[PDB]
Amino acid sequence: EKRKKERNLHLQKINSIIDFIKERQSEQWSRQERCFQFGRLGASLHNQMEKDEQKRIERTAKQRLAALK
Amino acid sequence: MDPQTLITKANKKESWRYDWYQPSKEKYPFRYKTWLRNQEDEEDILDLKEFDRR
Amino acid sequence: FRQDSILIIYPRSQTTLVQFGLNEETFTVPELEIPTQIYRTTRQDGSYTYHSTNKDNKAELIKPIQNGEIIDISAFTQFLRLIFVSILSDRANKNQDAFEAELSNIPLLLITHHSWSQSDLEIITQYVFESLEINNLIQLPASLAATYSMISLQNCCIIDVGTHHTDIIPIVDYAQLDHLVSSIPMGGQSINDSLKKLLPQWDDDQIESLKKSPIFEVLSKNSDLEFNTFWDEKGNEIKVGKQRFQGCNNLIKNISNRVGLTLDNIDDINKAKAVWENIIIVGGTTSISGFKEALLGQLLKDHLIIEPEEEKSKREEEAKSFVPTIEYVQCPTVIKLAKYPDYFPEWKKSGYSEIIFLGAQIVSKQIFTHPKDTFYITREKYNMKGPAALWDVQF
Amino acid sequence: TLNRKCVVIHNGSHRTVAGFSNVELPQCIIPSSYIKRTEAEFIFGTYNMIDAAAEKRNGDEVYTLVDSQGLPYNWDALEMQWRYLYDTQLKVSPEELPLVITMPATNGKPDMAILERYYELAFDKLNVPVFQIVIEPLAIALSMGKSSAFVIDIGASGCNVTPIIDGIVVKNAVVRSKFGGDFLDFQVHERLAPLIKEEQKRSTDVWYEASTWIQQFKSTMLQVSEKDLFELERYYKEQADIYAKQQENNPLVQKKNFLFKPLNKTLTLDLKECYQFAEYLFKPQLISDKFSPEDGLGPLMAKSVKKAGASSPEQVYSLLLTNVIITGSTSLIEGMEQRIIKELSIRFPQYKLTTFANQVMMDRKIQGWLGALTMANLPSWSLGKWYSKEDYETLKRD
Repeated sequence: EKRKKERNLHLQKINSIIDFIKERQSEQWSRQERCFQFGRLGASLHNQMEKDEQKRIERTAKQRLAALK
Repeated sequence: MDPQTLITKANKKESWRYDWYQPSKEKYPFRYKTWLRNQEDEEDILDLKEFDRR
Repeated sequence: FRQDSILIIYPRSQTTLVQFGLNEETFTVPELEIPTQIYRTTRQDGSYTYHSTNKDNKAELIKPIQNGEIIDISAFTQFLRLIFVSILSDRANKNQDAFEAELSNIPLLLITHHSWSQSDLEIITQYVFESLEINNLIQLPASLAATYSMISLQNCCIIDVGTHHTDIIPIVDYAQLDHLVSSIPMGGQSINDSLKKLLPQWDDDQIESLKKSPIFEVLSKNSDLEFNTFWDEKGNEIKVGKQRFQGCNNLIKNISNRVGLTLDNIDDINKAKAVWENIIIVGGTTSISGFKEALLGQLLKDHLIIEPEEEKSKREEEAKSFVPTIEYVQCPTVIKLAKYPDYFPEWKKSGYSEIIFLGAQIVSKQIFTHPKDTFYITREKYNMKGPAALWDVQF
Repeated sequence: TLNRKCVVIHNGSHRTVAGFSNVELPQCIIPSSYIKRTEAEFIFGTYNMIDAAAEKRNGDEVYTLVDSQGLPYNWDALEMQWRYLYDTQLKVSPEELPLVITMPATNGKPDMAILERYYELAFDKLNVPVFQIVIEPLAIALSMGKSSAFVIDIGASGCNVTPIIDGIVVKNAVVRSKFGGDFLDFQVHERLAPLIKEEQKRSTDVWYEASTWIQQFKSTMLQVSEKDLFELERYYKEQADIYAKQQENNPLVQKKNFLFKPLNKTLTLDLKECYQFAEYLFKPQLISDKFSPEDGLGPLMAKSVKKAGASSPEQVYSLLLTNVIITGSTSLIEGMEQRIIKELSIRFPQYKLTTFANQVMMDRKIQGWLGALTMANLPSWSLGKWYSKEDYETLKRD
């Protein structure tokens, strides 16, 4: 009757709060994982830019003989 | 051109307000300022190349 | 997206760096430096309008940002509109069909400050997606841009030496600890006002020209000569003695004490050592040579973990009768500066005082050239949550 | 979720952590005290506190706000603290956003008076429309993903021991201890006094020394032994004899060095004297004869469980011993987990101990902040008791 409804409400207020706090813990892990992964991708972009531009510096150094003629 | 029609032509839709809100379960006795979704019925141009570092 | 359609705005308390579009070959210096100011015209019935010039001597000059803080968000948003409409007019006058290719979808990257209010950032989030109608927006932290222009180290400290203030922000695990963000009201004007006390006979323009002189360095050839002659703004030659080697010491001691009191509160030692090993010094005053090396030397004088010499000499006198090293467990064992990127041709010539703006162009190549829409608010996200979607795309 | 944004302020014993509900990192972590500069000036903050303590001007008096019972007592200074927070750190009006604050675990009697003071502080002074009061060990146990747990919070004002069953707090087994971080800040200053050439109104220099280098001494130099201190001398030598017999040393002879910055001096302390500070939290009879060993945390671990069993007792015992959560800002010293595990296992050999604890160094100090952060973002208003203005309008009537 009323006691079954009250115990069902207590069990739901326990379980739903535990489930949403576990979902927010999963969000707290996922945000730090996204920050780490995109920070490492941004770090790899600097290596890509160095490999793109140091070759250009070497080509402009190799064209110095043609500039000296 | 006109500064309104330049923004209208460029970059191509709902609105949001910062208003009091009273939640429901029925109605709670409190209100709080939050960003609510708006309903349907709810100048000069500076010339460039002047501050250019040359 | 289209790399010619990228707009980046870096506002400060004095000026604002503006650039629309990338060069697509190398990263270059920004050509537009607009002074951060607005003109409020007092219209009758209580309406407010904002202009670019003084409208018939009826407008008041309002600076929206002072000491890194916004005092008028309605002035700051209309100043962003005053920049954006002028860029639209320039593109429409130069290209005459840019509204389908270069202006059809502009991803805006606005660089924000740490002392700006979250309510003000949500007003900006409202304003960009309602009034400016801009489809994509990143509110980028400047402190994180200062280390994203670097080799992207995980743990560091950012020292932003401004004109009237100096900001100290630690960065741990690619995250900004807001509880240790500090700001002293001592900047380049401290270096000026110290020269007011050292040489009272000079005035504001001569002391500013001494601060902007190439012979103004701090020891940590100019040094062997006692008197050297620099030039004034009007073209007058002025001699100066040893005072050009002074004037920065109070600011360097204040920045060192505040960085020490900031970074000695970090409890984790393995995450705290990499912050002391990666000191990054940014700002407009930091184009003065020797300032960063003098600040590094003051940090090695004050907060370096080293055995004291008055005990090490007694240890050596007891040993002269191999010397073991006293091993401490306190975290600032190594204090070094971060490696500056020495591969940018335009930024090597124009200096690295505006490296936060380069960090914006690098994170724009990260985000705006990829279809991942988890770090910028789209129209679909703005129609669902709006400003509440602002803190779901943050770092 | 709900379209809302809340403000979470955790009033700790030594560190007050204020921030918002939309973020996971706090906006500010200030100390829980103030400086009365003498006109009167209530200095608050984080760095201004340290600067005003380092200037060492006359009249600067550092006054505490949270006693050993966890309850505030200087309400005008707490009002000035929150007016400093919402203007300089939070930068938002308190009328616009809701609030979630915490409550320390009591026995039931001082709850209504602090409820009335929170009503008078949030309604007639800040005009907050609604605020939630959560229980701090319940918040710590519930943010970890548990409904029934056994919370051990090693704080500055003492140790907080709280048995929790099925979401409710067993109040009559809640015994608040005294020996904590404020005790260690006195013991370090008392023991190192002939080595640094030194040895309320004059509490400013004491708090400055406890906040600059004694905290670094706790975070770097100190280590906690997992066993009783004489049993270390019984056990480590017994292991070293087996190692020496298998192959063909005293672990306490390892000299650890502290760099004292106001004099720049190397302080050499061995591992036995490093463990001597950690043994004070569990054996209080080593400094005087008026402190019984029941006053320590060691027998209190069994005493609180035996008092919570009489809220049939063995089911409560097996429910509390398998959900022990170790937390606290001063519990970050290495060995606080293992010492509690061993000291609880030597009095309960039958039941296995499965202790879960947040190993994050930054998040264990703000664990009481995160416990209210998980409560502030709940998608239903009926999941927590949101005290509104009507709850005080009905308290005005008798």
